[PDB]
Amino acid sequence: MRSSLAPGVWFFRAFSRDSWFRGLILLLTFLIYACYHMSRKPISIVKSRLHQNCSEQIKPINDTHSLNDTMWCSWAPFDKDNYKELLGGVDNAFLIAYAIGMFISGVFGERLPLRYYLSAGMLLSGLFTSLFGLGYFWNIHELWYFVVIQVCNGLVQTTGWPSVVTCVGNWFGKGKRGFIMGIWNSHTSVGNILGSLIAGIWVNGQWGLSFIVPGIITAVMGVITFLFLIEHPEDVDCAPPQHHGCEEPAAISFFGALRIPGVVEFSLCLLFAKLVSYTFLYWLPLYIANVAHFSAKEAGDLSTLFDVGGIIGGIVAGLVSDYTNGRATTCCVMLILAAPMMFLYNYIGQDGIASSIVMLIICGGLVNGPYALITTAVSADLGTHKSLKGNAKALSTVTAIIDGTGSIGAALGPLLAGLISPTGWNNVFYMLISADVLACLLLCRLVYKEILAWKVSLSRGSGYK
Amino acid sequence: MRSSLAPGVWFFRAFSRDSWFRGLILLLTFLIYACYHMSRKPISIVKSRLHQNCSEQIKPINDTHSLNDTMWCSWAPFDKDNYKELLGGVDNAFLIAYAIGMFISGVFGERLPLRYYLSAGMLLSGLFTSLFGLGYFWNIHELWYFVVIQVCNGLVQTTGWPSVVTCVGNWFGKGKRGFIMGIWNSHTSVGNILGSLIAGIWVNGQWGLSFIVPGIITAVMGVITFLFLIEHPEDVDCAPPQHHGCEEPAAISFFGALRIPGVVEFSLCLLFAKLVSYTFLYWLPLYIANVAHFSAKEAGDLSTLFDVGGIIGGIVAGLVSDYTNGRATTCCVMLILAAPMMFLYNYIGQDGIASSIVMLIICGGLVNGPYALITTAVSADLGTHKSLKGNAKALSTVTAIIDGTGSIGAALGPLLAGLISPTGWNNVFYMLISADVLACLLLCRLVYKEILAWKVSLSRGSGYK
Repeated sequence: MRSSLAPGVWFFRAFSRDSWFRGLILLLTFLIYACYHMSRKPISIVKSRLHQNCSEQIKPINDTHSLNDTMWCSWAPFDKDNYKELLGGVDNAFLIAYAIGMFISGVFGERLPLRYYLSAGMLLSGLFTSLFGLGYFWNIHELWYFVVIQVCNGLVQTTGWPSVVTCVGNWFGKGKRGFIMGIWNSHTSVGNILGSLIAGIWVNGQWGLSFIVPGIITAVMGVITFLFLIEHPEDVDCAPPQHHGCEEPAAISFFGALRIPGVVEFSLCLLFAKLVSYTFLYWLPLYIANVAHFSAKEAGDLSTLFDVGGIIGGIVAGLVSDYTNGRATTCCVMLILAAPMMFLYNYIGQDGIASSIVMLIICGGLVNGPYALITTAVSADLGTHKSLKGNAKALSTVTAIIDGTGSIGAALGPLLAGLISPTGWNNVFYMLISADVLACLLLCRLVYKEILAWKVSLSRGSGYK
Repeated sequence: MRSSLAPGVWFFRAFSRDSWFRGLILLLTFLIYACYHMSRKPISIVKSRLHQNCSEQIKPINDTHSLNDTMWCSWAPFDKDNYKELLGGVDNAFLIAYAIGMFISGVFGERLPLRYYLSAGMLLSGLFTSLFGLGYFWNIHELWYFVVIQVCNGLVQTTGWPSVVTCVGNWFGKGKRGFIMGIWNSHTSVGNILGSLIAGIWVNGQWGLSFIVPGIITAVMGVITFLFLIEHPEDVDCAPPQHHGCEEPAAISFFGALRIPGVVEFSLCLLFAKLVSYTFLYWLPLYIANVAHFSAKEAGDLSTLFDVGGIIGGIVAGLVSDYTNGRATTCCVMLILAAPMMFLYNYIGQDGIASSIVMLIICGGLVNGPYALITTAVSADLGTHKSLKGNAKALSTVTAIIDGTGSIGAALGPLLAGLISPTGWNNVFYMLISADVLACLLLCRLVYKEILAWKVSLSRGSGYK
């Protein structure tokens, strides 16, 4: 008898129509690239079952031949003395192929529709992931099966990142990108944790089923993204974005994307800033079990907080980057301050667990912050750059160049972390601080431009345009 | 480069605006009354723990006094020889109060807003449910606590059914109500199964936590329904329903709702048709463990299929009722055919399990079908009846009369099933077939009207209006 509209459908009423289509994509691409990080994780959990030292795990009585020195419990290509080498090659053939084949998935992204391209990539990314664990049921014992599958999976997994940031760059304007994409980047941690939680169920058991369920969830999301993806904001005919400046512009040439004046320096900064976050997280279990002496459990517990620091730092850097209008001055002051604070972690970290939480969150903040900021905000900034003057379309080629040079660092991670490791386990810690000066020195020209632009903005005294 | 709108957002585009608001309510009220059936179930599972015969469950050594004849394991008001009586009174004080207090919740429903009334009912329905299990932690041992809480819970649980069918009767027109509400009525089985699955976790353990979690889920849904409920289709200003015939009409008087020419006969049919579905499902474990000799497990397994038969029969009756335009001729031919088929279950049911599945699904179809059809479709039909001529509003008073007389049958169920039970366990089976002739004879006038109306519709030979 008294209508008085309900507070929920009065709150949901206030949002405009083309402010719902922005909320859909920013959710949908949150689930698409959280399923790419789910299918990469099951080879770093089942690393510890394909060798399986038989000190524990007592023997069911079937064979008593030659005492079975780590060949009873093990999988047959990975059973002898060379298992760190043979399991190194399998994990290395993915990292080489994903970094070489990323540059091609940029120039295929702008020449194909992003719903027929991002949804064939997910089906093949589920298939080649699931064949790895399907090799358990077929009882396959050969190196060149598990190598070739990881090669094809590394070539297929690269259709994901040039398409997702293109979809979330066609919608959102220049207004807030450090805050919204900083909030948004928690999918690369949600995916790692939900991969570590799913693939670890069927390990210590039927390990070939650790690969099939994350391969099937990706192929189901690859058909949900075929049905509900709108790549341009003019397809539903609501509103073009806040990008200032019938037919569609022709895509850029690959040599033209290196001409945009900030790509090949942010690129070489990201190559050297991914290597820091690799070799610190490599050096850390060498520091726990040799100096600190905490446990064997805490080494996998502190690596989670080193990532939680990253999703705090990615939004703090984004807020400062938006409200101050400098994107390479934030990435320099966030990388300068990590070297004295990692020396401080080296000097304080011998103490209890109360000092190993207030340091690792800050370390993940200062190290995984510029990675997120460079890989999304300045990557969707330089794609829609003003020098293209509207008569070009280069948004998937720049975000392929920057991330495919950032993946050369992850590919050169374990090739150098295994080289100087026999000469002393405290010798990678100099590679850390060398790369944290290289990554800072590759931004000095950008920082000089950002400071020089403030003199013609602040000395004018609230001037004209 | 080729837009070609996605099949999902092209399918979701075709549905009109006021065909989404119909889909919301028909979902939202599906979850509101599935949470009323979740909080009724935990006293029929923890019936078997408050006595707990100590033949099994061996003794932890604390006391060796007087051999502890069913007082060691038990809860202290329900430990002596009279436990079927003391646990009968607790389960009977709910059934008396829910059936006496239903008639008042009709005349409070039309005089109050259905969002400030259906959302205080759910908060108090969570509170008085949760106090029952909170009496375990407070260590309460008195009969007149567990009795008075069930009295107040029976008076509070009755705000749910006159409001839900009023909300789904204000939106949907006369076009399809047997099919849509027949699909919709599966909440009274989903709620029973999800109550039986939640409350059975913490039984054989801390039983006072079997009542708190279904009490909290109801109080959370009672604040979701405060935020998202639209009770009139003119509140969002889309479209009034297909109900033929500023201010709102005044509600009807309680003596006026008995003047509508079909209420007090469908009412007395439902009183006698709920008692059949009670005493058959009471007689069935007396038939398993005395004649058929299947197991002690199957007696709780066949009672689920007797309900699955109901949600098949409720949509079959609804389709025949819509496409033939007779609502009391379906309810008579569905109640006539159950008596020879229950004699057939008595004569065939001695055989294996292959004959106890094709009979119990049909029995639940022929018995729980007219219950669903009468309790929703003819109950939302006679509320919007043509004799009110628009200048009245009687939709929650009729659906309170019909269901509050159908609950007198559930209240008189265990008062008569315990009376003639010591005179022979095959004596309730005559009460079955007596009530299945009473429930059929209380519809003969309606069936005569439905047949008589076909002569002035079919002999006209495609006549005028």
